[PDB]
Amino acid sequence: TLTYDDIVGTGLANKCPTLDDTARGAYPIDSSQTYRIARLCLQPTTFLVKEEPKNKRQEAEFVPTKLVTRETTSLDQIQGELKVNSDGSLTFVEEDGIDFQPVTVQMAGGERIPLLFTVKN
Amino acid sequence: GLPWYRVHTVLINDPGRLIAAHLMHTALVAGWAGSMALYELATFDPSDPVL
Ligand code: CLA
Ligand code: CLA
Ligand code: CLA
Ligand code: CLA
Ligand SMILES: CC1=C(/C=C/C(C)=C/C=C/C(C)=C/C=C/C=C(C)/C=C/C=C(C)/C=C/C2=C(C)CCCC2(C)C)C(C)(C)CCC1
Ligand SMILES: CCCCCCCS[C@@H]1O[C@H](CO)[C@@H](O)[C@H](O)[C@H]1O
Repeated sequence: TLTYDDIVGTGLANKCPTLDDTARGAYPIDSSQTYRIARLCLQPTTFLVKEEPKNKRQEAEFVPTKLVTRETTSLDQIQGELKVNSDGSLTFVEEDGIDFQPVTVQMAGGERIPLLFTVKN
Repeated sequence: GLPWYRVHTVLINDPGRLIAAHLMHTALVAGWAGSMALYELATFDPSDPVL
């Protein structure tokens, strides 16, 4: 249970919360209640970019890249409705939050690939 | 004086300056190799070893 001052500059602020190995339970859904996701967090650990080879024939592969914009990549504080559908499926409908990060990664050889890493809407 | 095509003969009796002239030749050749590689790296397209 840490304060800002414990965290500032460690890199921990770009990390999503985790759960212990013991958290293998079950969260009951009461078809009668209304639900929300009060916090969604997404922390990327890998960016892959599909190569664009010279002849379409040979499937192009996603290859690893180097992040050049530092620990600024996570999506967080995202919230919204968690609907219970006729068939008992749940539907998350994002309303708001820090739901995008610009990110630049670099291909082998140096080509930079900016992207708007997002789950908007 | 020495004709133009004999100027380097001043080194024949001078082991120290011969070694200096050799070192310089060696400096030029290693410098070539270095420069040649950088020019190749600045122009080489590594994106297709097939075609
Ligand atoms: C390791 C190889 C080597 C070395 C160390 C020498 C060294 C020497 N040579 Mg010999 N020679 C060689 C190979 C070599 N030669 C080869 C391959 C040939 C046939 C092409 C000759 C034909 C030759 C003749 C006919 C004579 C010599 C002479 C000499 C002496 C004076 C050179 C001088 O003052 O030139 C001064 C040269 C200049 C001021 C300008 C030369 C410019 C050249 C022609 C063009 C530009 C060259 C360019 C920078 C080359 C890059 C080199 C690389 C591609 C190989 C000196 C002892 C002379 C001698 O015996 O003196 C008593 C003499 O008359 N050489
Ligand atoms: C490996 C190359 C090399 C080395 C180690 C030597 C070493 C020596 N030379 Mg020789 N020489 C060379 C090549 C070399 N020379 C070439 C290519 C020429 C024809 C220009 C000569 C013509 C020459 C003369 C006429 C004399 C010597 C003499 C001598 C001695 C004294 C230094 C001097 O006066 O240089 C003078 C030579 C130069 C300064 C070479 C000029 C440089 C050329 C033009 C290239 C320019 C370099 C530049 C950075 C790149 C251009 C790039 C381009 C895209 C524009 C010493 C033994 C002197 C002496 O001892 O005689 C008894 C003397 O009088 N040299
Ligand atoms: C153990 C004794 C010893 C060793 C290790 C060498 C080794 C060498 N000699 Mg020889 N030489 C020797 C005895 C020795 N020599 C004696 C007793 C004589 C009579 C005086 C000669 C006369 C002689 C002449 C006239 C020449 C050589 C040259 C060379 C060099 C040719 C290759 C070169 O330039 O590669 C490329 C070089 C490298 C990759 C760098 C190597 C790292 C160096 C050695 C470290 C330098 C620091 C060290 C403290 C300086 C002293 C070095 C000296 C012992 C060679 C090479 C370094 C030639 C030369 O120097 O051309 C440039 C040359 O012209 N030698
Ligand atoms: C085994 C490999 C090898 C050998 C044996 C040599 C040997 C030689 N080099 Mg070195 N050289 C090498 C590799 C080698 N080189 C490499 C890899 C580089 C980097 C490109 C060089 C760069 C270099 C430079 C910059 C110089 C030398 C010079 C020399 C000569 C110095 C001794 C001399 O006075 O000759 C006297 C000269 C001769 C006997 C005439 C050699 C004629 C050659 C073989 C043909 C030249 C073709 C044509 C006439 C020139 C047109 C060029 C023009 C279109 C630009 C000698 C012939 C120096 C020299 O020639 O000083 C005058 C000189 O300046 N070399
Ligand atoms: C000093 C110093 C330094 C630096 C160095 C450098 C930077 C160098 C460079 C160098 C270089 C950069 C060099 C170069 C060289 C080159 C050469 C030597 C060339 C030659 C050429 C030729 C010889 C040619 C011929 C021909 C022609 C022209 C045409 C065709 C035919 C033929 C091929 C014949 C350092 C910092 C490290 C440290 C220590 C000190
Ligand atoms: C003395 C050599 C120092 C210079 C090194 C230049 C960086 S290395 C250089 O980087 C480029 C882009 O990342 C690549 O396209 C290229 O293939 C590579 O050679």
